[PDB]
Amino acid sequence: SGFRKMAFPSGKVEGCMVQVTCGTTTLNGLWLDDVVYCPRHVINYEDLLIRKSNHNFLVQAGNVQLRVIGHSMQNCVLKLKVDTANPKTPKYKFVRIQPGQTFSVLACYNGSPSGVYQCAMRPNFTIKGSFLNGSCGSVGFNIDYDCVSFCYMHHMELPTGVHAGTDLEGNFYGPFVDRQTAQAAGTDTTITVNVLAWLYAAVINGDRWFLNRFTTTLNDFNLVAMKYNYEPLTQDHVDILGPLSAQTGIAVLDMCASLKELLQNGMNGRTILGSALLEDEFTPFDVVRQCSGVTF
Amino acid sequence: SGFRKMAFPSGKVEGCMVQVTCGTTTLNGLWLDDVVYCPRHVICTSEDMLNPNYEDLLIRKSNHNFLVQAGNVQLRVIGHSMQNCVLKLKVDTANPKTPKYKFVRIQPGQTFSVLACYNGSPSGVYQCAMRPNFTIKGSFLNGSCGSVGFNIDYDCVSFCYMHHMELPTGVHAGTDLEGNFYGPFVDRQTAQAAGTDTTITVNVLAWLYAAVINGDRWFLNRFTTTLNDFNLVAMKYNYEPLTQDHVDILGPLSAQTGIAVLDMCASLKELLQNGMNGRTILGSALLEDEFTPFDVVRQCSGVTF
Ligand SMILES: O=C(CN1C[C@@H](C(=O)Nc2cncc3ccccc23)c2cc(Cl)ccc2C1=O)NC1COC1
Ligand SMILES: [Cl-]
Repeated sequence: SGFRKMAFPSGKVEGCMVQVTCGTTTLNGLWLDDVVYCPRHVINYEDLLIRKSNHNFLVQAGNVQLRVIGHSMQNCVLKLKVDTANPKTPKYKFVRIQPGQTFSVLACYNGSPSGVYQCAMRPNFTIKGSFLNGSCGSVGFNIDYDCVSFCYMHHMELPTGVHAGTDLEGNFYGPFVDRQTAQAAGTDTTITVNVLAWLYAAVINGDRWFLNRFTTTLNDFNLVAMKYNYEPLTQDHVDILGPLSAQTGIAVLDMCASLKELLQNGMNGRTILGSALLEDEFTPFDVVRQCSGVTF
Repeated sequence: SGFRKMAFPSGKVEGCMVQVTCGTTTLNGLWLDDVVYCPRHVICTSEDMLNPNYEDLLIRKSNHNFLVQAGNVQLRVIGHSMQNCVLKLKVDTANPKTPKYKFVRIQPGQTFSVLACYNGSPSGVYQCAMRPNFTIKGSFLNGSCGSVGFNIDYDCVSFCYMHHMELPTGVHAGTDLEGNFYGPFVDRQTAQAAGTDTTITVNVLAWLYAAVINGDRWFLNRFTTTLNDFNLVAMKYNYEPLTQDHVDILGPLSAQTGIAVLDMCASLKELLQNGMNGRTILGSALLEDEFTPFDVVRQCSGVTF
């Protein structure tokens, strides 16, 4: 029993965090094999980069200074070739995630990890993280068996307190650029397939007060979802919720009628899994994984 | 900016998790130096759980009855002893991944990270608090026994909890790393229930200061309160009494924001009376009590927005 916002164990990522210094700027780097990946803003980026030499970049791994032997740029990420391969390099992949998918963040400062938390890529491509000055280069990831899938690298904070960054190939998530200019997050929406997954998790943990005898059509549900700034529910989302529907005996459109009733009426002083708001940062897979016992 | 329920990086603890098997039972163990610590109920059958005599069960065991697995390697047990509700298995190999550590017993209201494990393999990390009724609201399934709670301050891991059981309401009970339970619980399948739980007042106040630091002040008012009047009101909403120690502990946050503890206590009184009115505080519609005054100072900026 119990339902917490759970992050993946961060050990395999902690062994890759390094500190990168260029002039007066200091941020975090990801050391994988003989390459250190970090935001290019540590330094017209090609014009600034051509003026730099290898020794201008100071890389620190714990108490050891790594020697930079090369440097190149890939989109908004800087790749620093170092003399030493990381002996702690885990099995890994670089993957780009979609809005609604969740991941763990290892927040770092000066190449030292300070905390781990779980979050989701919002529909407006921002993340509601917890970052202070010096956190740039902190990374987001998932684990499949023994393989670490790196999906995010932190680059900046927007005026509303939300965060923007790139995949590990340097492509930003969202219409953002790496520079101090007028940038705002677009109007955000609720991740509908995730709220439904969390309502199934509540039923599994014995919370059924919100269930009703009714069903809805997919079109009627989406007409109500569009009114409450909820992301449209697709047939793919319904198919993905299939195993949870079979486990609890509540058809996806049956659960949509419960959510429609919660959107028009609220909770009435009641809570679901200890929350007074409808929670959208748990995917259908996170619910199955936490209510099964999958290890790494 | 931002405020999340953050756990400590779990790497130093992952390198200590092992699987302990005794007969048909399998649970998690903590391998530190040449000792593996695990719940003593690993020597029980489900039948023995009603009225177990642990000393009588333990004397019938020899070293080779305990199977310890660290990854793909089998550790050899060379000794065993009991300390309260924890079993200590002496192994022939010291853990090369042993971090700098201490065993600390925490008080209710204190927070810690939990590394949930099954078969000696870590599956997730989350942050939680020791409730006033000595239980934890964790997320644990069958096989999670022996999972541990900890804090990492500087580079030293402070082990404070080891998971032992789930109560009928779905909450969890366990011990410190010396085997002393938190709460009036026993490692018996006896009809025991968690006492009525209460809200950790000093933590809610800390979180209201964190909201002011991140630029939110809609809940403040022009009133103050006496400590006694605050406690007379808060106890009616099942809030833990606020002591002078709690007020002293909130001193640095009061100096940083310019809001006296008894003025913050007056906004809390009003929040309990009126509710939120469709508003949120740090993205929450409920008053959050699982962040200590120390956690707020650690996570939030030193400069108030
Ligand atoms: O009934 C039982 C079975 N069970 C075994 C074990 C125990 O509580 N294990 C577990 C730990 N953490 C989470 C769990 C989630 C689901 C199932 C077992 C869990 C135990 C240990 C001790 Cl020290 C005392 C009593 C018991 C005991 O009763 N417990 C719960 C109440 O609903 C299932
Ligand atoms: Cl304490």
